[PDB]
Formats: sequence, structure tokens, C-alpha cells
Amino acid sequence: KSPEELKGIFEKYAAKEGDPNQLSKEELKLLLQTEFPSLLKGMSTLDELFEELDKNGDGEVSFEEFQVLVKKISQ
Repeated sequence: KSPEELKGIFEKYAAKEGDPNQLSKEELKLLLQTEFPSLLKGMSTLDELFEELDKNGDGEVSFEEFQVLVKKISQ
């Protein structure tokens, strides 16, 4: 609900896989599951998100690349 929670929430998940600033498909999935399951139904599918967010040569999301979604979530 709040930004503080969401923030920590992301980490609480990012902590699981990779650094606290690193996200994972399987991870985000869950998040997008509880966090915002509607964002999943959106035109941006999991893969779409994972791929969209993951804008590098490694294969992994991060708070930064993720914030792009948050902004779209809030804005």
C-alpha cells in the first residue's frame, strides 16, 4: 500500500535472489503476483517485463530497471 512497504517489499524479494538490488523472473512473478497481479494481465506479460526490465547482457532485473515499472505503476 505505502511506498515504504513496497520499497522494502521489493528488497525482501530481491534479497532472495541475487543482491537486494537484483530481481528475478521467478521472483518478480511472485511480487507482481501479490504486489500487483493486475500489472500481469496488462499488455506487459511476465516475459515482457523480465525482458523489458532486463535491459542488459546477463539476464536479471534490478530496483533501478524495476523502478521503471514502479513509475508506470504510480504514474
